[PDB]
Amino acid sequence: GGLTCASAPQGTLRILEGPQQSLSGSPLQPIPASPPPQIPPGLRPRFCAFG
Amino acid sequence: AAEELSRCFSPGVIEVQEVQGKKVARVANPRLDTFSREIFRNEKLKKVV
Repeated sequence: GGLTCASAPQGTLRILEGPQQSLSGSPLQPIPASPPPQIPPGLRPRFCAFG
Repeated sequence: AAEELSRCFSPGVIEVQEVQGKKVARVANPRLDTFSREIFRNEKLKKVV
């Protein structure tokens, strides 16, 4: 029950949970481009010149 | 160029009818023309009206 002292420890192993692999996909997923505005189909002159 | 000219005016003005194989264009009811000057945007045909 004396509990004598011991020598100096050489190395200290650190145990830790691993990096989060297979979380990010190898291609990227962007928000798609909002489309450029279209001229709508079915546009015709509705105004006739009077008389 | 006659079908191009028929769309630069209001619908009714330039009729495009065939005269011996070619599609010539003539005026027909110039009253309908809204006078929007869209033919003066066209470079080849701002010299034929």
